[PDB]
Amino acid sequence: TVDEFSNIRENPVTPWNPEPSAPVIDPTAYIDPQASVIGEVTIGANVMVSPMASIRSDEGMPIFVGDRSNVQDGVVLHALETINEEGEPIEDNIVEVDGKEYAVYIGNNVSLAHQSQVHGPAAVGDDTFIGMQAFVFKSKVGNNCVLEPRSAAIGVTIPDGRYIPAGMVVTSQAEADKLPEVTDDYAYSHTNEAVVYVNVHLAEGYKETS
Amino acid sequence: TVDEFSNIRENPVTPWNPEPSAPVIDPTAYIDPQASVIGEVTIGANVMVSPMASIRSDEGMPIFVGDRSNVQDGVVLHALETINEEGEPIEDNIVEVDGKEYAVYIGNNVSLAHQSQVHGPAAVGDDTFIGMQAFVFKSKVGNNCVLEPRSAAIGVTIPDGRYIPAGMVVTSQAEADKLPEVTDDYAYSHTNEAVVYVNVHLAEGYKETS
Amino acid sequence: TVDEFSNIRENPVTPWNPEPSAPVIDPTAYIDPQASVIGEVTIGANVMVSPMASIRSDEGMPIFVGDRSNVQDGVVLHALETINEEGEPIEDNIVEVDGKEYAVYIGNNVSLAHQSQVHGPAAVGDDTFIGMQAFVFKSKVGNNCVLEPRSAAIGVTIPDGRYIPAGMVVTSQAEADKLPEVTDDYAYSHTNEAVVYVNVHLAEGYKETS
Ligand SMILES: [Co+2]
Ligand SMILES: [Co+2]
Ligand SMILES: [Co+2]
Repeated sequence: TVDEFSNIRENPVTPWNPEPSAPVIDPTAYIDPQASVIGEVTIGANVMVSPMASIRSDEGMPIFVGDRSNVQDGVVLHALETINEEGEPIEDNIVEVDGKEYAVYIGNNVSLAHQSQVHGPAAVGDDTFIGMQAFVFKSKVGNNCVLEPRSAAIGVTIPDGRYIPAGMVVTSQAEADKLPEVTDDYAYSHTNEAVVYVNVHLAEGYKETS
Repeated sequence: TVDEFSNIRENPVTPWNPEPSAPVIDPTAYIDPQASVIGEVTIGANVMVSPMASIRSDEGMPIFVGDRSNVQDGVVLHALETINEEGEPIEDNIVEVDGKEYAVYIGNNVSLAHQSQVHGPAAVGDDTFIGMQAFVFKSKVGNNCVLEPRSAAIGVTIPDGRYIPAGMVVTSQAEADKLPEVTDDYAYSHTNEAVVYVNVHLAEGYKETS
Repeated sequence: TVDEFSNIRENPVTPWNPEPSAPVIDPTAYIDPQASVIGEVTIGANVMVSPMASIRSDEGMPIFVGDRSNVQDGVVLHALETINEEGEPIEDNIVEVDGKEYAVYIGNNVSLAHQSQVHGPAAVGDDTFIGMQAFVFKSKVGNNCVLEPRSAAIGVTIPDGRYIPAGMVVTSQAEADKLPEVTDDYAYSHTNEAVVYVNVHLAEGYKETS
C-alpha cells in the first residue's frame, strides 16, 4: 500500500538518546514536503528547506540552522555521535558557538547550495555561501566565507572572509591559513547576499502555497 | 499527521514571478512519485525522471528538458535569477538556444546521470552524457559530449564532440578549448546512445505501472 | 491531487526484464519512508536505509546489500545493463562474489555514507567504509577498506585493507595497487566499526517507530 509518513519527525530511542526530541521550527520557515527533518533540530525564521534535503539529528545532536539561511535541494546535515552509550559527551565531536554546544551549527544568512553537505562536528559562520556539491566535515568555516562549487573543508578552520576555489579539497590547517581572501572584485563576492534575498522570498512564497 | 502533497507543482509568487506556472509534461514522460518538478518547466516526450531528482524552476526560468532525455536519481536542475525584482531580464543568466531563451536548456537524447547537477545559466547539447556526480554551471556543453563521472564545467563553453576526464574541474575557456575529442575507441564513445535506449524503455515500462 | 505511491516496488517490464521482481527485505531492516527501493534487490538483516536514498535494480540486476550494512541519506545504487535485449548476459557488467552473480554487491558491515554512490558493475567487500560523497563504478573494493570523503574508484580493484585519500580519483590499476594501507594510527582506522554499531542501533530504534 501507499507509503504514508510524516516528514518532520522525532528521532529514535537509542543508547545515546533516552528521550526523543522533535524539531523546533519557526512558523516563518518553509519545509518542503519532500524534505526530511528528524530529531533534535532547531530551524530559524525565514529559512527555506528544499526538496530532497535531509536534516537528521539522531546521532550527533543538536543541529541548528540560523535565521534567513537556506538548505537547498539534496543537502544533507548529519553528525558524528556526541554522547557515547556510557552517557559521556564526546568533546571532539561537539562544536562550541557562542557558549552553546552543537553537533552542527549553521549560522544566520548562510546558504547551503544544492547537493552540498555539512557533517558534524562542524560550524558554518554567518553570511557564508557553501557552494553546489561542496563538503564541510570536522571543520569550522568562518563568517563571510565562500566555498565554491565542489570545494571541501575537512579537519580545518577556515578563517573569516576567505574562499576555497572550485574543486579544492582542504585537509590541513596550513592550507586553510593560506586561502585567498574575498574582495569586491572576486566573482562570488556578492553571491551570498543575493542568494539569501532570493531564498527568503522563496520561503515566503512557498509558505503561501501551504 | 502524514505529509500529503503534490510532487508536480506550480512555482510560488515572488517579486520576479507575478504569475505562477505549472510544468508542461508530455504524456509519454514518466515522473517518479519521489521526484519533484516545480514551476516553469517543459519536459519532452519519452523522458524518465527518477527517484529523488529535483527540477525546480522558481528562481531562473524556464527549465527545458528535451525529448528522450533522462534525469536520473538525485539530479538537481535549478537556476540563477533571470529577471530582477524591477522586471528587468538579467541577460548574463539567460541562455540562448535556437532563438529561444532559457535558464536551463537540456537538449534531446541527453543523459543526466545519478547525482549530477546542471545549474543555470546553462545549456547541454543533444546526445551528451553528463556523468555520475558531474556538475555544469554557467556553461554551454555542446552536442555529442561526454562529462565523465565527477567532472565539472564552470563558466565555459565545451566544444561539440569533446569529453572531460573523470574528476577534472574545467573553469577556464583556454582549458575547455583543449579538451580531448570523443573518438570511436574512447571508453565512453557509445555510452550515451546505450543509456538513452535503456532510459526510453524504462520510461515506458514505468508508465505502464502508473 | 496528492502524490500517492509505494516506495518499495517491483521493477518495470522491459526487453531485459520479462518478469518483474520485488525487493526481498529482512524484517529487521529499516527502510525510511522517504527512501526508494525498486526491483530485484536483497536487503540483509539490521540494515538502515536513510531518507532520500535510491536503490534501483531495474537495469543491471541484482543489487545486494549484506547484513548490518547502511545506505545513508541520498546514496544511490544503480547498475549498467546485465542482460541485453537478445537475452544474453553482458559478462563485463556482472560481478562475481562467492560463486553468485550480481550487478551491485554490497557486503556485510559496509557503510555507504551520505551522498555516496556505488554503480554496477561493482562490489564492496565487508567492513568497508565508503565515505561521504564518494563514488565507486566498475570496481571491486576489497574488505576492510576506507574510501575517504570525495574519493572515487573507477575501473579498478582496490586491494583489501587499503584507503583512498579524500578527493583522490583512482582510475588505473597501477594507482590502485599503490594505495596506502589502513594501520591502527590511520585517522579512519576505527571509523567503520563505530559507524556500523551506530547504524545497527539506529535501524532498531527507527523500526520501533513504524
Ligand atoms: Co553521518
Ligand atoms: Co540554485
Ligand atoms: Co545508472
